[PDB]
Parts: sequence; C-alpha cells; structure tokens
Amino acid sequence: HPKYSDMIVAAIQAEKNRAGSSRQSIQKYIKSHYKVGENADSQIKLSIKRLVTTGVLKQTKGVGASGSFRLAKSDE
DNA sequence: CGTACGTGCGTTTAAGCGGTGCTAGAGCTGTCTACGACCAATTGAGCGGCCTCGGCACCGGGATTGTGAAAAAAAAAAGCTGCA
Ligand SMILES: [Ca+2]
Ligand SMILES: [Ca+2]
Ligand SMILES: [Ca+2]
Ligand SMILES: [Ca+2]
Ligand SMILES: [Ca+2]
Ligand SMILES: [Ca+2]
Repeated sequence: HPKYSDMIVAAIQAEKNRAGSSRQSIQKYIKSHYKVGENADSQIKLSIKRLVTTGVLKQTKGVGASGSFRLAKSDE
C-alpha cells in the first residue's frame, strides 16, 4: 500500500466533481484500492487536518470541521 | 634467642634520552534512509480489593545426639641414685 497523502491525491486528481471535493466521495473511492483497515477513516481526517494547514491542500467553503477543498492553493 | 631484613659496597643492566622514519587508525565530512518519537485509536494485561484455607508458627513431649566438664586414668618430668 502507499501513504495517505498518496491516497488523498488519487481521489481528487482522477475525476474532479462532487462538492468540489468532500469527505464521503473521497472515502468511497479511497477504499477500492488502498485496501481498508479500521484506521482508514481516522488517519484520512488526520491527513486532511495537517494538509489543509500546511498549504498542499486549500479549503473552498466550510465552518470548523465541515466543508470542501481543492488541490491548487489560493492564488497559486 | 636466632636470623631476617636494613645498609653499604662494587658489578651489571637497561631506562631514559632524542632522534629519525613509517603508518595504523583517530577522527572529521557528506550522503542517504532505516528507524524511533510522536501523533490518534483500540483494548487487555495487570492494578486494587477482597475472600479462603492451607502453610507455618506454635506447643509439647520425649528421644536423640553433639558438646562439655568433671573426674579418673595414663605418660612424662623432675629429682634422686647408685653404679659400671
Ligand atoms: Ca471496530
Ligand atoms: Ca492481589
Ligand atoms: Ca471487587
Ligand atoms: Ca491457600
Ligand atoms: Ca495443615
Ligand atoms: Ca519439648
């Protein structure tokens, strides 16, 4: 298997559609070829929690925990 | 009382001196990655409390033995001796 910032790239990159990108449609695609452990959902929200704050991923619209994201940082 | 160990002497030996040459290896740098801290999540091994019952303390008594101490027997010591 590959890492979870390896997995988060594959869903949003391949197709590009529902709610810009959001939490359910990412986890549906991700499970098909990561091969699911129980920790999948726990370390997929953690991967998002540190990727949104670093600059690799930037968020479109939300409040606190919920929302929707993109890949290209804002103004870049 | 006997001699082992200090003292002082001459003979012998090699430590110490410095110098020189040759180099193992101490020690430093740069490159990459396996590995350990450090997250959040799952969870069962070990914690505190508490209950039972057999190990062990305790007694006791009476037999045994190990451990002396006294008194009694042997040997040796000291004083006499007399003798070839
Ligand atoms: Ca579970
Ligand atoms: Ca206990
Ligand atoms: Ca209890
Ligand atoms: Ca018991
Ligand atoms: Ca018993
Ligand atoms: Ca007794």
